Amino acid sequence: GCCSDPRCAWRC
Repeated sequence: GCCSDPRCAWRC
């Protein structure tokens, strides 16, 4: 899930 990617950590 996106939250592992710090470039996808937003809202996560």
